[PDB]
Amino acid sequence: MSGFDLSEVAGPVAEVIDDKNEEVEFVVFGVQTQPNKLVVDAKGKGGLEEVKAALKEDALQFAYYRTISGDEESKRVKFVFISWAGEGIKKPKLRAVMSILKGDVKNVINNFHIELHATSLDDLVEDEIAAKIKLEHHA
Ligand code: NA
Repeated sequence: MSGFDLSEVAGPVAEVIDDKNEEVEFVVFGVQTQPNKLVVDAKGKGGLEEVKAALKEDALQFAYYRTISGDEESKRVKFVFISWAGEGIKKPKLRAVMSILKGDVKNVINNFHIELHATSLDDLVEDEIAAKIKLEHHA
C-alpha cells in the first residue's frame, strides 16, 4: 500500500532472527525518497542501546532487534519492533506516511513480541521494554 521499495528489509530481518547468525542482533532502517525506499542505516551486534545510537532526531526510521526474556529459565528470545519519527523531521508529508509505511514494513517484519512507536529517546528505555515483554509473555 505505501509505494515504498522494501527490498532491503527481509534480508536483515532474517539475520536478526537467525540464532546461528550471531553477527547480526539488530537492524535500523532509514527512509529515502525519490525513489521511495528503505535502506539499512545500521546493522550488527547489540540491542537497544545500539539502536538508540542510530536513531536521528530529524529522521523517520524503523528498528528491529533481538533480546532475551525469562525469570530466568526458560530464557527465551524475544523480538522488538520500533517505529521512529524524530521530533526534528522537517517535512510533515514524510510524517504522514508513517502509518501506511509501517503497515507495509510489518508485513515483512511479522515476528515481534512488542511494537513501540517513539519520537524521543526517552520513549525507549530498557527496563520499560523488558517489563512490557514480561507482561506480554504472561498474557
Ligand atoms: Na542473528
